[PDB]
Amino acid sequence: GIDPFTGEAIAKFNFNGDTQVEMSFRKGERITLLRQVDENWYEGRIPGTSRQGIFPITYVDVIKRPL
Repeated sequence: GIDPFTGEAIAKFNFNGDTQVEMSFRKGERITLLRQVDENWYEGRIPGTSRQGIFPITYVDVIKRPL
């Protein structure tokens, strides 16, 4: 995201979020990484949209980690 403390990732694969906290996306989307919340999950959002939530790290190519 524009805040340099946030990170950036590109989705490698489609991700369907099954629960209300998850954020679905398709392969190729750019995602702002807000925080790595455990060994397998990020919290993130897609700027320009209201889309926000958690997703698994295995679905994205992390370009820049949050600070």
